[PDB]
Amino acid sequence: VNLPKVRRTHCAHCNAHTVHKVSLYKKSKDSEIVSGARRYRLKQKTIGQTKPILKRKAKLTKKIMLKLECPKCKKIQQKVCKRAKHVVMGGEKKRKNE
Amino acid sequence: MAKKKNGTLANKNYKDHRNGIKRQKIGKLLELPGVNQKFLRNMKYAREGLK
Amino acid sequence: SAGGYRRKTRQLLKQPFRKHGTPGLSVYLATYRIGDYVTISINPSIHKGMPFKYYHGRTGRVFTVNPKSVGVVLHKKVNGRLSVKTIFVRVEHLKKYKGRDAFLERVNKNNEILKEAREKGIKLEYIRQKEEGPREEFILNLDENKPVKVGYEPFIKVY
RNA sequence: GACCCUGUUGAGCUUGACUUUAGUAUGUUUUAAUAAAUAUUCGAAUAUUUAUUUAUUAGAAUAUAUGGGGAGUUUGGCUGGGGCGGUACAGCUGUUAAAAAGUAACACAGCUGUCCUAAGGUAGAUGAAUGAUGGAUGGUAACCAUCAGUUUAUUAUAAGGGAAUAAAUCUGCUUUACUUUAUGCAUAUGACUGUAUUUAGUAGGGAAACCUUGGCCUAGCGAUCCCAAUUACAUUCAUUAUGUAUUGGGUGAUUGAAAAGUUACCACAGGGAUAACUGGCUUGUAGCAGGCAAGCGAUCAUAGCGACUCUGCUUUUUGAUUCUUCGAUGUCGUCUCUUCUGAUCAUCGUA
RNA sequence: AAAAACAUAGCUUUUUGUAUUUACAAGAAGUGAAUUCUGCCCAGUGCAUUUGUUAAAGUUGUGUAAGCGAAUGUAAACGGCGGGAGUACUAUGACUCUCUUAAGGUAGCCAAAUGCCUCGUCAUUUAAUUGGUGACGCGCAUGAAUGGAGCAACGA
RNA sequence: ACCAAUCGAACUGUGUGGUAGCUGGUUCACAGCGAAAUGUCUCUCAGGACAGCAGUUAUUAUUAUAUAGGACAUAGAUGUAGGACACUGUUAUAGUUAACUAUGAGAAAUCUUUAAUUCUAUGGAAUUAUAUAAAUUAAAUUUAUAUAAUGAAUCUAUUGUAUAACUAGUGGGCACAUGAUUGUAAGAAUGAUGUGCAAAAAGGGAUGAACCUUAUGAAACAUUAAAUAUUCUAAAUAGUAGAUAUUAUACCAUAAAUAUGAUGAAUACAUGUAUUAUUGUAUAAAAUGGAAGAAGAUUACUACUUUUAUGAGAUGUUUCUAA
RNA sequence: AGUUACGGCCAUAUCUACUGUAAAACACCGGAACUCGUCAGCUCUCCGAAGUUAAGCCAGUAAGAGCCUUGUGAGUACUGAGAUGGGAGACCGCUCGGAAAAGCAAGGUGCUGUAAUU
Ligand SMILES: [Mg+2]
Ligand SMILES: [Mg+2]
Ligand SMILES: [Mg+2]
Ligand SMILES: [Mg+2]
Ligand SMILES: [Mg+2]
Ligand SMILES: [Mg+2]
Ligand SMILES: [Mg+2]
Ligand SMILES: [Mg+2]
Ligand SMILES: [Mg+2]
Ligand SMILES: [Mg+2]
Ligand SMILES: [Mg+2]
Ligand SMILES: [Mg+2]
Ligand SMILES: [Mg+2]
Ligand SMILES: [Mg+2]
Ligand SMILES: [Mg+2]
Ligand SMILES: [Mg+2]
Ligand SMILES: [Mg+2]
Ligand SMILES: [Mg+2]
Ligand SMILES: [Mg+2]
Ligand SMILES: [Mg+2]
Ligand SMILES: [Mg+2]
Ligand SMILES: [Mg+2]
Ligand SMILES: [Mg+2]
Ligand SMILES: [Mg+2]
Ligand SMILES: [Mg+2]
Ligand SMILES: [Mg+2]
Ligand SMILES: [Mg+2]
Ligand SMILES: [Mg+2]
Ligand SMILES: [Mg+2]
Ligand SMILES: [Mg+2]
Ligand SMILES: [Mg+2]
Ligand SMILES: [Mg+2]
Ligand SMILES: [Mg+2]
Ligand SMILES: [Mg+2]
Ligand SMILES: [Mg+2]
Ligand SMILES: [Mg+2]
Ligand SMILES: [Zn+2]
Repeated sequence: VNLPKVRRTHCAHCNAHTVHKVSLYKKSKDSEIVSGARRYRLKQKTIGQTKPILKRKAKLTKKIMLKLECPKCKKIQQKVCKRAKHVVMGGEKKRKNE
Repeated sequence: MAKKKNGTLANKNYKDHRNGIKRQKIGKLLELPGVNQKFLRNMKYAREGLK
Repeated sequence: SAGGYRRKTRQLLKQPFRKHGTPGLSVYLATYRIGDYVTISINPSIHKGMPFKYYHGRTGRVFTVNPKSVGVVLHKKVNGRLSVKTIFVRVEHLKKYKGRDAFLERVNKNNEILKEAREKGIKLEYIRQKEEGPREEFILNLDENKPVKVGYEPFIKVY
């Protein structure tokens, strides 16, 4: 699947169409001051393990998240596409019958 | 199980007609959900200037 | 034949013989007002606005008129009772329900008989539909009618 | 009922099942003072090593590894009995299916966890597949003209449906693969999902009417808690944390526990809702007979046999089903002894 | 359930030179008198020996662990020890070619308490044998201290 | 193997009235009313919850200007039996100058076609005059809303209809008639429509959960239904004719391919040869002593009609008890 | 009474052969200086009026193919309700109701709305 890097869409803050810029999305690294880690750090000071881990899974590929960005607002939007195995952005377009 | 019977549809019709079959009355028209919103606003304005 | 939106439609959503193609202009010129009577017939050449296959051929009433849809009210038979359904369809799937035309003519003509009897002192002689009772009497003539003798006939094999 | 099955009932035992622990190995910090030597870092800080007596009860607190020597617990469902095999455990099309709607089988033939910045949107132009007759090298089959050509061709894919001024092939231009108020249909007493329709904006194609909320339509569908990202704001002050809204990370047993075996040393509650033996309905298999007559018999169908086909009986083999017995009806063979059937091995009478 | 099971002497491997006891001693394992033998394999799993990855505590700051991984030995440690084609009246194949592997069952033994087809083939024992004994071997699935071969004495 | 008649973890007291989706039991009379064995979800299949079926109490009348497991009149939807070889799949042979013409066979996943049946909707409201709008149009121009007036119009039945609140049992079903799928077949397995047994009395099928007559308090008298009239056993051995075989049952408790006889039967042909209808015998073999219900019957068997009589909480007449 | 511009229903309006039409109209027809389009003024686009009724449009003929309609087929096939009717079975017969197609004959070959011109 080939995806472009420039898309001109409606922006809600400016109330007009404006050229956006497209980038991929990756899950960032978690931290230990969030409340889910402070509970789990103090529960685990007991002999054994207290919370389950998922062991059997069957999915193969994940969905795609995008990031459009208005230059005037400097504010980001998020959009979603279907599942795909090979994702390349900004490639060279198709050539008609050569 | 003992590979029992899966399921039938016998006397479904007999249990229905025990107390009759009631017909739910449609009310007055222009009151059912889904009327055009542009049509309803003009109907409201026409009644206020009447009375 | 699993549970989907368009299951088991082979002879219900097939266009008949020597009648393929996009519909004509006489469909689009018709108008609908609130309170009429409308039957539903699916034309299987457009794919925007088709109802479910259960409602093919049931008559309802029109209560709303939108820029792209018409609203029809019906009755469905859910397990015990008779409920109320509403659907929005396009204009290329409807048909004007006849059957009140002989009734609405009788309303207009009885309303004229009531008007002419106001100027007189007589009682009203309304128009109502006829009744069929016992067989009436008739008169036959034996001047030109001669009876024909009928009897049995012996059996004859076909070969 | 000890055999067999069920129970979200147990116990003894093993191990590359899940989760841990006694014992033990190795770091760091605590350790008598003194003098000297050596090394490593920049006069100073660390480390190593020797000597003396003024200490010398011999240990303590933490971290990583090893650890069936031990300790708890688990080891799906459907099923013509269970196991082995398959998944009929989630979605989609045609037939079973009996001219409104609805409907079963470890019944029939199949498909699905994908592909696409164009295979999405719009404007315009256009006789596709094939056949006939001809044209230097040119042949069954290279390319060019003429005539015919009702859908045979194509439309990402399973099957069904639709489309001939075309939804197909080309040429141009674009990102509606949008943001916000309300409602319906599968469909219900009911979540999640798919898909039609509306109020107000902002855009693309076109001369304009008009079309456009992803693929011509019916499939590629995932809650609570927690984690990551985006947009608004909230407190004496900075940074952080917590709240409301939207997406992504996932449970294929698909409306969703975190999980390997064995018992012939075995235990408990129950089950004829369910097997191993007798009985009962059935006769594929087994056994015993019939009808017709191509031919064999030195010529002659029927002295004696009989191919290709067709119609029966019996309960004497072996199967198919699970109606009665699981708070018990003692299995194979042999020894002894009585009686019964004709489909007669001799003995009797005929042909 | 008295035996073909256990024990036994005999044979072999291993740990310890700071033992109230002191290596002709003290702990841990396997086979099972004597005679004759004890073949090949360290790729896998274990065991031993020797120079990329990895926690906490401390210091203005920085640095340094065992273990795992890699190399070399070890099978009287757990264990394992193939298949197809042509070639000297018929027939067979001393000899040759070829897939791979860690190595491709050697000395011996047998339808044996170990052979499904199977009541294997030949001889002998009997009037008559699915029994017994002696020979044969492409051995479903024999085989060397998980011991192979063997009977003098002894046996409810 | 042994550790006090106990050992694959001894014996005594306590936590303890340990938990059980699993067996067993559950105590007085009469009266009113009366079911389900089906759909969806479930580490769910010997169990649960929601929906359906039931009971009790309450308020209210043009929701009789209304309703109906009905009919009639009108307007419609459909692709199953039958039909066809024209489209898709299939098949045997002869002709004429690859194309046309014939006689034959066909379809659960084929259609130029197309019934009986099943189902949906209308059978009373409509017109006139005046007004309102911020919708809509080139426009009083339409789309909508008010107020006033003008009305009972298809046959039959129903004196009530409608609305709330609270709560139990059940979720293993089986049989007959009609028509189907798998299987050689089954008192086999699994679906569709109606009625039953479960939970239903009396009379008849000799006996039998489901077959045939048939609606319900305690009794007496007359009339029938289903079925029977030699005797057991209440009720006429009340008629025409045929059957020679120990003949004779609606569900129902078995008989075939095949070979041959007989009628004062019929038609064709030369007293007889051919067919057709009715009917008899052979084919026809089992395990303790046997089943038309039995004794026995040839006028107690079989076929077709009319009278008479016997015979059910049925149906009529009289007495009495239940809100 | 026919044509010509917009149409509604969409074969009685299609297909293959021959034959005919006065006026007006509709066509064929003559060319690329400009707008536009190609390899090619073939098509499309833009200016014209010498010639021609040969074709197209319109109307006719055919024991013509195709479509539309009436009769026969036929009370035949089939089917809703029923009985202690018949058969070893496969199935068939009866009572009260509903009711077909394919063929085989006879006949037909567009009807119409608003406007304009002879
Ligand atoms: Mg369970
Ligand atoms: Mg346990
Ligand atoms: Mg354990
Ligand atoms: Mg099971
Ligand atoms: Mg497309
Ligand atoms: Mg779409
Ligand atoms: Mg589920
Ligand atoms: Mg044992
Ligand atoms: Mg027990
Ligand atoms: Mg049973
Ligand atoms: Mg027995
Ligand atoms: Mg046989
Ligand atoms: Mg006994
Ligand atoms: Mg006993
Ligand atoms: Mg005999
Ligand atoms: Mg002894
Ligand atoms: Mg003893
Ligand atoms: Mg021993
Ligand atoms: Mg030895
Ligand atoms: Mg090694
Ligand atoms: Mg070695
Ligand atoms: Mg050898
Ligand atoms: Mg030996
Ligand atoms: Mg022998
Ligand atoms: Mg003891
Ligand atoms: Mg009652
Ligand atoms: Mg029980
Ligand atoms: Mg309930
Ligand atoms: Mg009809
Ligand atoms: Mg019961
Ligand atoms: Mg009775
Ligand atoms: Mg009987
Ligand atoms: Mg008597
Ligand atoms: Mg009497
Ligand atoms: Mg009575
Ligand atoms: Mg009575
Ligand atoms: Zn912006």
